[PDB]
Amino acid sequence: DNLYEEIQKHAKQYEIAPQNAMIDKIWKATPGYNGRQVDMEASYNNMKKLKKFDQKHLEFKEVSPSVHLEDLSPAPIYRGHPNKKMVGLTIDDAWGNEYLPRILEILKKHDVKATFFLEGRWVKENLRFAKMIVDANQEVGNHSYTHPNMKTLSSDEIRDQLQKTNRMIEAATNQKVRWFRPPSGSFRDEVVKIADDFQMGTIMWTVDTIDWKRPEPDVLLQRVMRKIHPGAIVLMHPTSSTTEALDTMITKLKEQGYKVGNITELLDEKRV
Repeated sequence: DNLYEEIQKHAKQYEIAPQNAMIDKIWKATPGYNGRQVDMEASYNNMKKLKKFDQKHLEFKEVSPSVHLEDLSPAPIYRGHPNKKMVGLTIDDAWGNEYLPRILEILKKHDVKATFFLEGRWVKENLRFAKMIVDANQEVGNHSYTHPNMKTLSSDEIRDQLQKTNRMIEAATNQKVRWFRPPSGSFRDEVVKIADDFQMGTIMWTVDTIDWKRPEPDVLLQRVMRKIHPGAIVLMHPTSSTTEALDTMITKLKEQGYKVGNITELLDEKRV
């Protein structure tokens, strides 16, 4: 059997079916994830010179799922797909400007993006720091205007909180707001549905650093590595604990085999 036949014989072993988006009973709205099939031409070209089959040199064509995140009814997203070897980094930003430049340097050093959920009043009062985030090519989301408990707010107040914040973000950053996150994780269905009326998904998380309690950096780091999993969304703030731990955290996440990125990248159906 020549090399081409050897690659053919291994094709089904490396095939993966696409996985559909769905609303999990516990984790709620979950994106789909592409499958893959062996690309015969690219794989052969990768193994031609050494004349031997090596699964590390396989290349693939991707296969899209049939049900997508945007097909689902309005529902919060806690996680990326549980088979996608990627973690999403998120930072809720309404204070702590003194750590923002260093956090952006750490992200640049690792060539990773994070989603910064911005409070509307913070943006209004700190336009130059909001621009600093987007000039670093980071993406921004909506974290309400004044950080209320949105579960107990009237429908009117929810709508006003979301709309005021989008108007403020879009003027400071010139980017479209795709993602909203409720302050303190407090919400009800009406919050998710109103956010959907503004073309925003609602983004919760699966791993909370609890960095606002000022944990020792190695305690924060060990908490994250213990709880992390494929598709995890990590919640941080601009704090000394996060700033002192973030560099090693990203290194250790990559050493574990995880891609690291922002929410848009995490929820993408493309394979890692």
